[PDB]
Amino acid sequence: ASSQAWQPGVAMPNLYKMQRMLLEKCDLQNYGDSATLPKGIMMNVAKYTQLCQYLNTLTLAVPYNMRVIHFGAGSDKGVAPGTAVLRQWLPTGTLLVDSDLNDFVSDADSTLIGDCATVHTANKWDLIISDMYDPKTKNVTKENDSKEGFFTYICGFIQQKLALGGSVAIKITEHSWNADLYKLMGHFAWWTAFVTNVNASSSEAFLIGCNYLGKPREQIDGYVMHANYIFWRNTNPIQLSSYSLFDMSKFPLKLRGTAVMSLKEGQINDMILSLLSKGRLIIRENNRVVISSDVLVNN
Amino acid sequence: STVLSFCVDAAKAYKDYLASGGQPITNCVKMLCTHTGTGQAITVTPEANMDQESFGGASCCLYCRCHIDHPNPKGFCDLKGKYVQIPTTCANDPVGFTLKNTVCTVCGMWKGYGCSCD
Ligand SMILES: C[n+]1cn([C@@H]2O[C@H](COP(=O)(O)OP(=O)(O)OP(=O)(O)OC[C@H]3O[C@@H](n4cnc5c(N)ncnc54)[C@H](O)[C@@H]3O)[C@@H](O)[C@H]2O)c2nc(N)[nH]c(=O)c21
Ligand SMILES: C[n+]1cn([C@@H]2O[C@H](COP(=O)(O)OP(=O)(O)OP(=O)(O)O)[C@@H](O)[C@H]2O)c2nc(N)[nH]c(=O)c21
Ligand SMILES: Nc1ncnc2c1ncn2[C@@H]1O[C@H](CSCC[C@H](N)C(=O)O)[C@@H](O)[C@H]1O
Ligand SMILES: [Cl-]
Ligand SMILES: [Cl-]
Ligand SMILES: [Cl-]
Ligand SMILES: [Cl-]
Ligand SMILES: [Zn+2]
Ligand SMILES: [Zn+2]
Repeated sequence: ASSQAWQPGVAMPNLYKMQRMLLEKCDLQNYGDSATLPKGIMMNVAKYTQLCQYLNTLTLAVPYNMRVIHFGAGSDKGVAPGTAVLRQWLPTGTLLVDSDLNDFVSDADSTLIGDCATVHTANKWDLIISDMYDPKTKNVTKENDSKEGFFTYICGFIQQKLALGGSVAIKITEHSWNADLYKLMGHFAWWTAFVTNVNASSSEAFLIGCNYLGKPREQIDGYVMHANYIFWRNTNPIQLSSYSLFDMSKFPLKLRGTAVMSLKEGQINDMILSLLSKGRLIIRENNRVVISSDVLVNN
Repeated sequence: STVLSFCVDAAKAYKDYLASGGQPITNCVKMLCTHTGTGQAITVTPEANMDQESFGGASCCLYCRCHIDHPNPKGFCDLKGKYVQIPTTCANDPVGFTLKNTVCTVCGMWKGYGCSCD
């Protein structure tokens, strides 16, 4: 019925981002309700399809030989539904690397098994997708405080391995969140908290950083922004919807041939920032992509 | 030599497992697509037509799913990193369909399910 039902999902409105709310318990009217999915379609295929449909409306940089890394890509099924959707969405020839604590079989060019902290690379990336979630998050024993774990690795990976002009989509929930990650959103040309319509009944959202500027554009207090996110979710019920899944005609990410250039930290002027903010520039070298997984040697 | 002589007819074993009433391998990743594709068997992006379902390749490969070596040269997988089209009538068992059927090297269609090079 609602207009947003034909959208892939709903983004946090700007006025909610500007509030100064205190963290409240998340209480969704339809909490737990399951979406009606097309016959035989997995929830994670539907969810990533809606995330990609929403990413098609942003100013993403899409260079030739694009580099994409996907954390938390394995499922309890032993397969990678999200990786299959990203590879369908990304231009042919896009280098796609995925990873998970648990073994799984993937359509990615390379798969690394182990804690994300064991993943290393000197290369910079154009897009970082994370669906990581700690199962222990369900054990809500204390106050809802900023979480460390894989979030400290994701924040460091963005600050050191994300190309300027690059973007990220990091999954959060009411209890799976990190204040520093929200603060990093202020280092992008634009950001939002996006909720898929197939998972409207979950506190889940993807924190999207659009076009990395490598410097703070706006100052964001993470504790306040997560409280603002929960306030938005608690006061704006979203009707479950799978309508956008039925129209895949414009699904593939548009090839923009975005320019790739190498620049010192002193060459980043207002004119360069302007190009980064429109998805027209990626700053990194075009060297060979090399990744590794640290192995702990024991008896 | 002796390790190769012993190895393990996995393709043959799956057909016997189904004949004994075994439940087909599940969790093959079905993709959302227009269903207005070329209908070729193995493609870089989903190409299902109105009579097909498109699936992530790795999830429909017996060797990938069972964590065993591939027969293809140097263990090269033909489904991993690609999308396989499966007739809607056989979409209940994608692993069984890819094993029992073969792709036409000329038109790129499944032999007996799209290939008409005759
Ligand atoms: C938002 N919320 C949270 N809880 C309570 O707080 C706990 C922690 O909350 P959360 O941070 O996990 O958030 P939420 O419950 O919204 O997450 P959800 O289970 O929908 O999971 C979202 C996504 O996380 C991933 N995920 C969840 N659990 C797992 C898991 N075990 N393994 C892997 N991935 C998982 C999946 O991708 C899934 O789609 C919940 O388990 C529940 O007791 C609520 N209770 C009520 N009554 N009403 C609510 O609105 C509510
Ligand atoms: C989606 N988006 C929003 N902005 C900024 O926000 C402005 C418009 O914000 P908006 O796109 O949220 O509002 P609009 O009314 O266009 O549509 P809506 O999304 O349905 O609400 C832009 O002019 C930018 O300043 C964006 N800025 C950049 N760089 N990239 C984006 O993808 C982007
Ligand atoms: N520290 C960590 N390092 C790596 N993976 C982690 C992690 N903490 C959680 N994960 C992974 O996060 C995942 C959340 S479920 C992921 C679902 C997957 N994206 C899909 O397409 O279906 C789990 O597979 C879990 O193993
Ligand atoms: Cl923690
Ligand atoms: Cl920690
Ligand atoms: Cl900084
Ligand atoms: Cl192999
Ligand atoms: Zn295989
Ligand atoms: Zn033929």
